[PDB]
Amino acid sequence: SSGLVPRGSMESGFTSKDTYLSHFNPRDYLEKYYKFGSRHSAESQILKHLLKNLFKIFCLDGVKGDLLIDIGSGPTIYQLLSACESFKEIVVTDYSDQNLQELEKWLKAAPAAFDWSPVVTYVCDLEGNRVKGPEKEEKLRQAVKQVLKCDVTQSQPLGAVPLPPADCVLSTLCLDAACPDLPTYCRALRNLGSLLKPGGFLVIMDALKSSYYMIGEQKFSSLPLGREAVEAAVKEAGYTIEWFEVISQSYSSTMANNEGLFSLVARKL
Ligand SMILES: Cc1nn(C[C@](C)(O)C(=O)N2CCN(c3cccc4cnccc34)CC2)cc1-c1ccccc1
Repeated sequence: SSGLVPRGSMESGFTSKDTYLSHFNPRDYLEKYYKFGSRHSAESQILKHLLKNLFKIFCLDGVKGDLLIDIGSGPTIYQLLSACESFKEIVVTDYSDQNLQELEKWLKAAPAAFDWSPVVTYVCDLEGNRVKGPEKEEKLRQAVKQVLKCDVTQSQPLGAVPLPPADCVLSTLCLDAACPDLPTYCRALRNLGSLLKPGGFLVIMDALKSSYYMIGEQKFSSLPLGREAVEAAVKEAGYTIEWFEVISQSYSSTMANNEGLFSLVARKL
């Protein structure tokens, strides 16, 4: 559709999930959003905000437990660096098979995997320089017990895979790209609840008011949600919000039309 409309959206109005299998490149996305050609870019500022928020949630607040399931990880691992200090076991999941290939290369420490070292050092500094980068990466690698296929739009997001009830379900920068509408968004929060213990933690971080995002020239849909619609959907899905933060920092105009980002910690009712 020549960029007139997002990829895989001509017929339905929103990028169909199989576009994440046929027309999606994790390496290109990683280079664009997590490897920086210049300092103090909007992408770098957003990543530092996410990292300080994850550090605050997992290391300063009471978000601790046995199992954490990361839903819609993408090809990234920055969102698990601080979580590995408070959770014994981490299960990482994604819809995209090429994202899963990217995570398994990182898990094996394959030379062809994306290099997360500068981000790891950054988290080590936040945490008090208790350890250096390599010791921090090895701890996270040992904490990641399973790499699974997921689909937030299904009532059993992880299929037949058996798992104990989780203490936390984390989802960063996934739901705006996976849910075509507010009813799907609410159903997806309910589907995630099925993986969670009663009183378990739900941690969500995503963009606000974004109808699309770019990976170079490739455009993908995003559910344009404001902060009120996110709170109403989280409350309707069966959770009580403990804290909710909105930041005005947005991605570069050539990468997305978001109007900030939100972070929330909720508990299953
Ligand atoms: C930055 C940024 N990074 N990303 C994450 C990214 C590249 O979209 C991704 O790899 N994802 C999430 C979607 N995901 C999925 C897609 C279809 C269905 C899924 C069913 N279950 C689970 C996951 C599903 C597959 C992994 C989004 C932004 C961003 C978003 C809005 C505005 C501005 C920036």
